[PDB]
Amino acid sequence: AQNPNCNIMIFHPTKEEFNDFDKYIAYMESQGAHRAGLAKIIPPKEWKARETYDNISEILIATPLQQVASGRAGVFTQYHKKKKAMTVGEYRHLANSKKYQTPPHQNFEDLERKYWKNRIYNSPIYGADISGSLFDENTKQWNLGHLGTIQDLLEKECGVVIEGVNTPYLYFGMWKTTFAWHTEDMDLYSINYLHLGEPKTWYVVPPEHGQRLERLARELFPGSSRGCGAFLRHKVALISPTVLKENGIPFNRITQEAGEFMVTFPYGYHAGFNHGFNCAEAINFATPRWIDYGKMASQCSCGEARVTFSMDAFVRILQPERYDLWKRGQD
Ligand SMILES: O=C(O)CNC(=O)C(=O)O
Ligand SMILES: [Mg+2]
Ligand code: NI
Ligand SMILES: [Zn+2]
Repeated sequence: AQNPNCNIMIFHPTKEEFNDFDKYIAYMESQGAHRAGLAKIIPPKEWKARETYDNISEILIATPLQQVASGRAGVFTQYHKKKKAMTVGEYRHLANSKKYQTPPHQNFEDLERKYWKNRIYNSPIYGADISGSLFDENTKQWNLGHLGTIQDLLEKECGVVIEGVNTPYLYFGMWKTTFAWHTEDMDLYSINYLHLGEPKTWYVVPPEHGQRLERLARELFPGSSRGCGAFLRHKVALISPTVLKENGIPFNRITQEAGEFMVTFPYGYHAGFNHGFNCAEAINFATPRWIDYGKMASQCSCGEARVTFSMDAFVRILQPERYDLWKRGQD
C-alpha cells in the first residue's frame, strides 16, 4: 500500500505532465497521495495562471464576513457577521491596517503559534465564496474554470443526465481568517490555487480516520452535536493541533504559498488559516473514485448547512433514501 503513514505528498509535474488534469490526479493517487487527505502540486516553471495581478482592485466583495469566535483558544466556533460591500482594493488596505495586519514573526512556525494563542481575541474579515475566476482564458493547463464538470462525471459514470453547474470561487483573506474543519459537499474533491499574497496553513485528517475527528468534535461541541448529526457540515468548528495531539487524532499540516495548488481528497477533513492578505481560487471536482464517497456522504438536514443548487441532484441520484429529509432541511 503506497503512503501507509498518510503523509502529505508534494508533486512537481513537468510541463508535459501538466496537460492532462485527470491523468495527473490519478497518478498522484497511484502514489498514495489521497491517503493524507491533501496534496500540494507545484506547477512547472513554464506555467502561469495569468500575466499579472495589477488589475484586480475593482473586483467587488459584496458581503465581507467578520469571523467572530467563541470558546477557548484551542476549541472554538466562529460565526460570520455580514459587513458592508467593499472592493478588493479597499479590502487589501484594510488587511494591511494596524488593526488587521500580520504581526512580526520569525518563521511560519512562530506565526502558527501566534495564531493558535491569539485567534479568538480578534475578528478578522474574510472575502470568501465570490463566484469568479482569475485564470486567463488562454491558460490551458490546470485552469480551475475549465475543468470537467461534476455533472458530466456523474453522467459518464452512472449514465444519468442531471441539471446543475460547477464554477469556481474566489477567496480574499487576511491575517487570522479561518476555515473551519470540514469535508467538501458530498465528500467531493477540492482544488485550491493561491493566486497571490501571503500563505495559507492547512491541517488535514486522513480520510481513513475521519470518523475519529467526528467523534472528538461531538465531545468538544456537545450542544452542536445534539442539534445535528453532521454539524461539521455547518463549517464553524475549530480544534487546534495541540488539542488534536492530546486526543490522539491523526493529522498533518502544511503551508501553501502563492503559486501553489492544493488538492483535497474525498472525505479529507481540513481546516486552516491565512497569514496575511491573499487571494485564492477553489472549486470542487469529481473522479470515478469519488462516486462511492458521494453515495456514503453524511448529510446535514437541520437547516444550518444550506448549499448550492447543484447539490440537489447529487443527493437525489446518489442518496435517494436521504433525499426527502435533506431537501426539507434545504426548505
Ligand atoms: O481557502 C479557504 O478558505 C477554504 N478552502 C477550502 O476549504 C478548499 O479549497 O477546499
Ligand atoms: Mg479589478
Ligand atoms: Ni474545503
Ligand atoms: Zn445541521
